[PDB]
Amino acid sequence: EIPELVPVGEMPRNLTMTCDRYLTNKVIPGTRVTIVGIYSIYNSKNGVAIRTPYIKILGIQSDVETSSIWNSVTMFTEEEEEEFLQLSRNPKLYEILTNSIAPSIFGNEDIKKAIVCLLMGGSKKILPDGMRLRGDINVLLLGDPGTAKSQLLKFVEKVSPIAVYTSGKGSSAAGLTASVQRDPMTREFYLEGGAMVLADGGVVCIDEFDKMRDEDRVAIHEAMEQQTISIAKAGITTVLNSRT
Amino acid sequence: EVILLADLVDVSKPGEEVEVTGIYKNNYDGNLNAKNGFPVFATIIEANSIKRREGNTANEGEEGLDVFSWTEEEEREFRKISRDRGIIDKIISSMAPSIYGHRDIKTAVACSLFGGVPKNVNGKHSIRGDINVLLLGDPGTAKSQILKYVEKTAHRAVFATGQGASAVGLTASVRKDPITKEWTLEGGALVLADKGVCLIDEFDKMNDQDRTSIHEAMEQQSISISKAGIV
Amino acid sequence: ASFTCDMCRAIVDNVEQSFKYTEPTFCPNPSCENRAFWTLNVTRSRFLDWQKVRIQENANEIPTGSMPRTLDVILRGDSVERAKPGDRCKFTGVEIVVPDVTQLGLPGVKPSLNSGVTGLRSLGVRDLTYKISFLACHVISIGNERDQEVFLNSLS
Amino acid sequence: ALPSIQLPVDYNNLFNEITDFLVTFKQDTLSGPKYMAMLQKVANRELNSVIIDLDDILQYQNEKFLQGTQADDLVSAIQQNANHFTELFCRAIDNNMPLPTKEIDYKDDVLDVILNQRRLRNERMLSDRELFPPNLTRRYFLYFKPLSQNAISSKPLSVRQIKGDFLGQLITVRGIITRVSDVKPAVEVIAYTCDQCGYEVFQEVNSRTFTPLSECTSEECSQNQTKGQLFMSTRASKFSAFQECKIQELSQQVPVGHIPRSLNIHVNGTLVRSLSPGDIVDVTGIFLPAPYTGFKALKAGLLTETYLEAQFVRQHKDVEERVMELITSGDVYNRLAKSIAPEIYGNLDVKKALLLLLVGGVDKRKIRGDINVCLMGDPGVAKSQLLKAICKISPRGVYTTGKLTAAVMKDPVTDEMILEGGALVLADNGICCIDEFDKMDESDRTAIHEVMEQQTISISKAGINTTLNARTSILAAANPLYGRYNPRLSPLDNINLPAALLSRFDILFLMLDIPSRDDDEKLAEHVTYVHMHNKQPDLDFTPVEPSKMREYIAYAKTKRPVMSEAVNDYVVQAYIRLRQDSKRFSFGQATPRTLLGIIRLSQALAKLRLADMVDIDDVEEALRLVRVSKESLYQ
Amino acid sequence: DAVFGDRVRRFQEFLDTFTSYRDSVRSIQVYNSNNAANYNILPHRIIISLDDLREFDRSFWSGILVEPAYFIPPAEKALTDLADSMDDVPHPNASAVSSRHPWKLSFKGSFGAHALSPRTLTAQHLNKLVSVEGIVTKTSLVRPKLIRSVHYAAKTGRFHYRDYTDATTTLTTRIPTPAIYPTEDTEGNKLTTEYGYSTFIDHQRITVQEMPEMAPAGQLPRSIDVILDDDLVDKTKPGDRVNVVGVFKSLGAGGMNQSNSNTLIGFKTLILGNTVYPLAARQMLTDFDIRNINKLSKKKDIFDILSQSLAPSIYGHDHIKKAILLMLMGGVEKNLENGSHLRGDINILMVGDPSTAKSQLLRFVLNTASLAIATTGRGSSGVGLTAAVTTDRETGERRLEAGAMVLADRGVVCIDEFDKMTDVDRVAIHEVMEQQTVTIAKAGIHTTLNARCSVIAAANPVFGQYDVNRDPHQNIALPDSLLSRFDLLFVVTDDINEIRDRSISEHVLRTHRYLPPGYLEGEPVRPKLVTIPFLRKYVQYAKERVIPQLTQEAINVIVKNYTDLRNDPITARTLETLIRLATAHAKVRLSKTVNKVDAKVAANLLRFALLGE
Ligand SMILES: Nc1ncnc2c1ncn2[C@@H]1O[C@H](COP(=O)(O)OP(=O)(O)O)[C@@H](O)[C@H]1O
Ligand SMILES: Nc1ncnc2c1ncn2[C@@H]1O[C@H](COP(=O)(O)OP(=O)(O)O)[C@@H](O)[C@H]1O
Ligand SMILES: Nc1ncnc2c1ncn2[C@@H]1O[C@H](COP(=O)(O)OP(=O)(O)O)[C@@H](O)[C@H]1O
Ligand SMILES: Nc1ncnc2c1ncn2[C@@H]1O[C@H](COP(=O)(O)OP(=O)(O)O)[C@@H](O)[C@H]1O
Ligand SMILES: [Zn+2]
Ligand SMILES: [Zn+2]
Repeated sequence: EIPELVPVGEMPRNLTMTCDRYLTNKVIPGTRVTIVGIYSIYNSKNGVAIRTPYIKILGIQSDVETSSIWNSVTMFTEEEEEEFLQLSRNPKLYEILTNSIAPSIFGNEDIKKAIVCLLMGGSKKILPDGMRLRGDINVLLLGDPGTAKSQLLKFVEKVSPIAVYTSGKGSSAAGLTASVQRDPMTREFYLEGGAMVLADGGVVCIDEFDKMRDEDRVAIHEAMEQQTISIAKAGITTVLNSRT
Repeated sequence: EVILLADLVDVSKPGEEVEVTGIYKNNYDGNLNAKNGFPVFATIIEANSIKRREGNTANEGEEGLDVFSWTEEEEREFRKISRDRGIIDKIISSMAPSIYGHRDIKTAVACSLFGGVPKNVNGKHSIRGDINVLLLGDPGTAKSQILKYVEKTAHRAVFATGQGASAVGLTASVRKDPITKEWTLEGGALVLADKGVCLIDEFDKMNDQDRTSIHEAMEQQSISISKAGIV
Repeated sequence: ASFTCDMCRAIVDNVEQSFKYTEPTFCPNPSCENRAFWTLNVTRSRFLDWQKVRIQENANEIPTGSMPRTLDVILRGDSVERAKPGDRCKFTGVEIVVPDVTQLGLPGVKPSLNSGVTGLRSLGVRDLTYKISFLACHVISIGNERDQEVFLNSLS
Repeated sequence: ALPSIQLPVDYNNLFNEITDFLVTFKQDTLSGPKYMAMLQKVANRELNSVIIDLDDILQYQNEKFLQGTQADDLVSAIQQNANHFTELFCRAIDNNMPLPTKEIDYKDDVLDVILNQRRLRNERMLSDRELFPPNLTRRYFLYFKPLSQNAISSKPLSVRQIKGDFLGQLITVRGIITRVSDVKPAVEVIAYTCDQCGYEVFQEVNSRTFTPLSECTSEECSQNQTKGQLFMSTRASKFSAFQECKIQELSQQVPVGHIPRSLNIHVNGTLVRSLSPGDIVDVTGIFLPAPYTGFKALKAGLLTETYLEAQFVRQHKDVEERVMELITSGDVYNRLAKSIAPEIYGNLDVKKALLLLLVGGVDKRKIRGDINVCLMGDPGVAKSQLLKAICKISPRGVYTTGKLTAAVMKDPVTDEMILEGGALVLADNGICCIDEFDKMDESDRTAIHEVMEQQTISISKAGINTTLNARTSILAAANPLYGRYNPRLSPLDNINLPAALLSRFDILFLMLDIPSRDDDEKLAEHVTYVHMHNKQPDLDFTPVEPSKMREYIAYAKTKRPVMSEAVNDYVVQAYIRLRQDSKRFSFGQATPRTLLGIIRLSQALAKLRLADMVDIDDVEEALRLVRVSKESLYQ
Repeated sequence: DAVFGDRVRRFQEFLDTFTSYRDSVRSIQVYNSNNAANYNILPHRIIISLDDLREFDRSFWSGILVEPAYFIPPAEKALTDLADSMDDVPHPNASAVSSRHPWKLSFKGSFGAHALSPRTLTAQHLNKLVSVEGIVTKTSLVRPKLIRSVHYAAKTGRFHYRDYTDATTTLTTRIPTPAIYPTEDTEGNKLTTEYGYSTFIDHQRITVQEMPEMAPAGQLPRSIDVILDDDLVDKTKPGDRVNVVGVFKSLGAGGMNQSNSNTLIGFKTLILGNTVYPLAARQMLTDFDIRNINKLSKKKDIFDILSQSLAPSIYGHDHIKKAILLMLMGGVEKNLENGSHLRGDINILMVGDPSTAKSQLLRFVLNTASLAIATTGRGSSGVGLTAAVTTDRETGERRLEAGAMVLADRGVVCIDEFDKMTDVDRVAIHEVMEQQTVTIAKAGIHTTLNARCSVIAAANPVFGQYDVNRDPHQNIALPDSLLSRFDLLFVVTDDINEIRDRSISEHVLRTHRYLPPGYLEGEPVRPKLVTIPFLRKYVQYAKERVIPQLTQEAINVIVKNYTDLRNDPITARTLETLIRLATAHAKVRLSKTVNKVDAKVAANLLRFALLGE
């Protein structure tokens, strides 16, 4: 459920849902979505008269999420594309994007320019010898308290289409990168993605980076630079891509 | 095991201390007779009501399910006493009546107990509304009795002290369930004070990792967790 | 235990359950021919308190290099909650033997390593195992009121 | 439902060929039919194992070809389907069973009395005024031996090369047996007795499971239709010594990037208990599938396991005249030192200590007779090569790493934990070579004291407390925490070993990687001289003889010499001299335990010279070796 | 059936039109007859091209690529009839007569939309022939499966056979047989099973996971389970970049039973694998490639050409790339008579400053090797590197799965951030570097596993930046015992310069200005130097073809250089290290002898690695 609408003193409740036919493979994990559907009941194999509820999805809508699983595909409408071309033809769109980032934060103009450069990002390049070079920039705001750095982190998490917000104290090595968990029914290990897998192709934001543990900071080096997480644990070895 | 039906669902919370007034029934199950060897019946409490056990409740004068609830005549008396000039000084002087002096302490506790207003600007900016108060003082100045009074007084109040409060005893933690071995979240001390007061005793002697793990709750009013595949 | 017939609502009461939950077989109404499907009467039936405490021998009588042998002791009636764990204590009462309840065909339980006795009709082809337990009738343990009137009443 | 096909193999003609081969064949190439003599020995209860050789069958059909007639290719029919041919050969033997020629001892056989009473039953019931299964009367266990040097059974195969097309065929595998279970009885004929009619019935077992009979199916019991209850009797039942073991693929046979597979070998009859764990063996056996029964067979469906019913098992693995030849060769100490581990150069005294580790000391009725030696040296001076080599000369020894210990592990064939022996268990009456003695666990740091002191492995796990046998001499290899050796560093501080361990322990040897130009050359052309030609180089000395040491050291263990009293007085004087030196940097002093170690070295050289007395010059050379250890403590 | 017979004669007409398949079947039969009966067995499979069948009958081609359950068994029957009519053998065996595997079909050619991936395998492609590409994972154990049982009756003296059908074995759906042997015949009285004449096929389950480079943003790679037919069993090891062509099929009740009234579970989907392609790890070598290789081997600076041919985007580290070249073509291994295992695999540890492109060289030797497995300091476990014991799904039996360090056998391991292993992983890594075999003694399992693999690793110093104070202890945070097993300890310093810094700057701006061919300008991506496939062919040719041997004119130079380097962190192992360089340079020259030019280059490279030159 939405964290803005959780009840007082409780936990967000996970609810299992189903999609059929062309509604499948439309959402990436981590998006915020509005869903219309019927609230039906199905019997589960796991007291008295307990039949677990679910929602059969009839409709998916999300402005933050685009193009389902990413295929570098142009699904923007034609008049919106012409409006976007008009914005790209604006002689002072740089100041517009600077003022769009943090309108309620005074100063920090160079930080806002670096934030806009982070949101647009560089270009990923491929060489014939397999040399992969980075197409993203990583920005660290080091400074005194009261400079509204975490508010900039929250606004970056709001503006970016794919974004996650994490802690330094609330983090872990298997939490930011992908983790190795166990399926209950099959008793087989499987890799479940972490915070840098949910932010693939987008922005990860870290708060209190000075305080995250020394074993916890250094699982991120290949995920910042090589744009991949190479995991060889529990009989599973793989190189997942994390373009964060 | 206690059954919650109709309105009683989602009233209780994990870690919340309650007084359940309910019908004590028994039913036959085969597993207890299987593993015990005697004709033994399981016991099931069907709850008729849940009362939150807020505070010490050593006073037996508050007769009701919710002590912080009110009637219409109580609201009329609130509107009567709110229009009295000098109600601020009455609240400050009445805050912790067993402690003499310390007007700055009682004023700061009144400000922290009532709190400000959290603000949302255009769906884009968030402003913290609660007030955090530190009491630095010499021993024998009744700093902890004020904390116990806020425990009695606040609608929701959580206590922690010393080395006994861990970094994940506060904030929130994650744990592996014995059923299906899945990673599930567990609410910490700050989760149980979502619209209330968290109170720390002997703040300096607590470990730095345990002292200052509460920056995101005390600044962003939020707990961001990324561990064990849980964000 | 008291049960009601589901056909003609006849009442059979004072059914005694030794070690498994049992239902009456023959309906006492001669017009009715019911054999199964009897409903329990929770209110009419009479219940007793039960407690199973697990004991082991004291460290004084443990010989060299042996794990302590264990014994289950049943407390019923007034003797429940009399013995707290970890105390040197003496139980006087009855040594009993308990059967495998799952091997007797309990309703709603699947039949469940040492070979025991068999050849019973309730067992069918299954075998029955036995465990040594105790049915204690009296317990002793060998290991406030801050008012004047109650203290002088309690005084000799 | 069950359609029928035709195959070009006649079982009646092949049975006639077998029953003519049993009475016709005789082996005169070695210098009456020999198989008839073997069946006569079966009838005289001399032997219980009948081994049919396929080379004999091939020579018999070759002799038939020499006579001009042609056989029906009997050995190919054995190799295609040996399971039916086992019972066919058993029936051919039972058709040609010779009469006994000695005392029968009729009181021991209960089945003879039972069948006598059943023949009395049959003559009485049919007076009118098969009776038994053939596996009940069989006292012989039939085995097959493959052809060799004459063809699929002749060719040895790996475990991975055994495929699904090899089921039903006599195959041969090469492998190491990992786990051998205990010898368990498996039934073949169950006898049931009727309490009412007084008759019996026999039920044959050819599966992993069987169901018992509840009511008797006798004619007399069913004519009056009394419902007599059958009672199982283990006295008249037919049994066999069954053992299941697991064979593993050899690592040379495993392809690159694969995990070796395991196969089940079931042995029955007189071939039981010959299989040993950790033994590389050749097993020729009938490759049969193992089907389930009931719900497992219904759920797994066509997907079926397999096993191997072993038929033949082959092990892969004057002396005094050679001992006298080694005596007349001269310089047995230097030859046996430089012959051991020919890839290294020099370092003669520590190499003699490595020899005397294998020699060992005498015991007393108790004081341990084991010698223990350590290499307390710099890295890169070939520690692990010496450990592996000294494992390879002396048998009953294993290379181990301290990264070690014995522990019973779970997930066995049974649900309970099996007492799987560790490195210290399998090295008993032998040598254990522990590498990285600095880098080792705290539990092992507890365990080494009980290994040296009381020579047992005391493990208490899952309510089971046991003391396994480890009568083991210890080699240790310990590099220091810093690679370089300096006089500013104390020896005990550099090695970081506890003082109680070295107090128990006898002899440390410290060799250092000191750069000397001529010494580095004499090592360098040797190290690259093993790289010039194939395998071992020329030794420019008396050459190595790797087979020769293992019997000479066994004889050295066999003598156990006893020394005289004046030599003991000289030993007392030398011990007083070393305590006076202990009054005189390495702190390590002479102890009474070092005096016992000096004694152990003394009868070790008494064992090597095959001598009855310990010589005086032998004692002073042993104390010279103690002075060499002191020089090692200095450098 | 009538339509079954019609497709049988249609495929017979197709096999009559193209006589190459008849020639291949005849070649397989005569090879089996020559290598089996007379003084390594070609199985029953043919390479069917979809393209060659497409110009014959487009209806049959669409039937194969759309509804293959009704089209592949008729082609099987037609091919079996052609193989029976072509075979003319006298006096056959009874097991040969009773047990004949039908000639299975293996498919090649273009597939169009049916050539797919395990993620995009969806429900519209069920009961269709598809080609998938991905990583082999979780190979089940090889276990036999009965498809025909032959029994003998002695009272009648007749052999009765019964055919056994499974959902995975047959493309068509038959009534399942409960796999119970017939105890007795209806007229033949008692029946005895005759193993050896019964027909068994090897059964194996693999798991094709999606290739992780083709994963989209925010999603984990998916996987499928592929059944392997008995010809294709053990063709695949885990970590193989396989291309499997097979029928994507669904089986089972799948929750449609009356017990599962409202369970929302789906059907179990598999692929019945018709054929398996390696997709060329050991590339085939045409004679033109051999002519190019032996032409360039005669050049005096072939070492330099093949060194700067490795990673032209990386500036500097020329001796490091020379060591990388000698690492890919590692030296000869010698196994002595007494059993000492002398390592011929050179291993390299590169320690130094950030952004000295050590991890980029790790990525390059990941891409350009025949078999390469990467690992990271905080993304590895010691059990996860060697082997882990787990149950198997189709067996209900415990077995090993190899970790990272064993699956890279006869290959390279690309360790990044080696300075920050957990000590548990350090124990396992040091065990492989000192032993090359791992011993697993747990879960009732006593096994040894071979790992004859090379290691290239990258590391930072214990400080943030590398010190020029030449302190031995602050080079690496790992112990010196693990430093000793590494043959070449290269150290790199990012010393701050002006001219060389401008050269590196202009080189990386030339690197960024590259545009990949055939792509539009400004769009998102979707002195002789030899090409990298030609370099891989050179490495493969040197690896399998030539085995060099060692000769005295390198040896006097080697012992002189060792005495010079040691007598004026040095180890006796360095001698073996020179051999691990020297014959490796012989593998550059392709000669079977080692000369002075190998030893001088070896001494220069080791002096660069230790002293810095
Ligand atoms: N320029 C600014 N404009 C508006 N609010 C600000 C500004 N600077 C600081 N603040 C306020 O002060 C607080 C600063 O918190 P912040 O510095 O983000 O925490 P941290 O020190 O963890 O980064 C914020 O809650 C913000 O509301
Ligand atoms: N007006 C007051 N000022 C100071 N101390 C008081 C007052 N009234 C009561 N106390 C005493 O203070 C004690 C509690 O002090 P406490 O808060 O535990 O000390 P600390 O501040 O060192 O934690 C009580 O026992 C009470 O008797
Ligand atoms: N004759 C020899 N003298 C000295 N060293 C040798 C000789 N032959 C081989 N070596 C080297 O000794 C090394 C063995 O190393 P080892 O002593 O096990 O290291 P550590 O002492 O760190 O365990 C081998 O790598 C080999 O290169
Ligand atoms: N020609 C070059 N010279 C120096 N550095 C380069 C060159 N080309 C690329 N690089 C840089 O090397 C970096 C990779 O090294 P790095 O990731 O620091 O290795 P590690 O992860 O082992 O520390 C890349 O960020 C790239 O920008
Ligand atoms: Zn009734
Ligand atoms: Zn009878």
